[PDB]
Amino acid sequence: STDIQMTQSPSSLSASVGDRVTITCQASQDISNYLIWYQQKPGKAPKLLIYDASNLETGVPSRFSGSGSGTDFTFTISSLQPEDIATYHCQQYDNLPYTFGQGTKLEIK
Amino acid sequence: STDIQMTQSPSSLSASVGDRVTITCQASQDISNYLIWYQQKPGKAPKLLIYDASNLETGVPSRFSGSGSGTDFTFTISSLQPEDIATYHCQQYDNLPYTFGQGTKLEIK
Repeated sequence: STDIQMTQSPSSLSASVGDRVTITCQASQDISNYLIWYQQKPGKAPKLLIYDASNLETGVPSRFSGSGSGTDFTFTISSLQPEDIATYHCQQYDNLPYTFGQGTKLEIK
Repeated sequence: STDIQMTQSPSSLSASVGDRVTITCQASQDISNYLIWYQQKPGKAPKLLIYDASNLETGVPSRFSGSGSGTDFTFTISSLQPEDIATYHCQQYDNLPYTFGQGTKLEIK
């Protein structure tokens, strides 16, 4: 089996506080619902926000959400807050090696 | 929270080309061999180097190795090369949510 490639878009974006942020990831092969979205700030552990493509982890604000199943996935922050400024990554865990998208770095306009 | 906590050390280190580099990761509970080591450069997909604690992926040079089981793990670069400058993370995949160490940023000296 060839490694699963995750194509994540955009690589960077700028938006204003309150804005709706939309990030997509496409898997090169069908990974069912086995996708995680992580938030990563500089020098900190990547923090799991969503697992099983659409399930929110404990204590993660509900403005973070995921959808999709198979190959085409979408992550949304429905209102961007200052504390959400970070790089976000998708990761598939259908099959080792677990592989990541290239990341989307957010900044405030 | 019953999340598994990974304690990775050091948080940064400087070393010279050719030097041995040693990074450790402790899990808060027994995760058997379910530990991955990733290499991450700015603005790139984190790249899986070692899985099942000690197994290398394709194209990973022989200077990289991992060892350990249960709760204590070690990642070693036997002879640092320039292309090895990056932040390295451990990740347990025994149980969701998958959790990461705090990262080790490796610089030149």
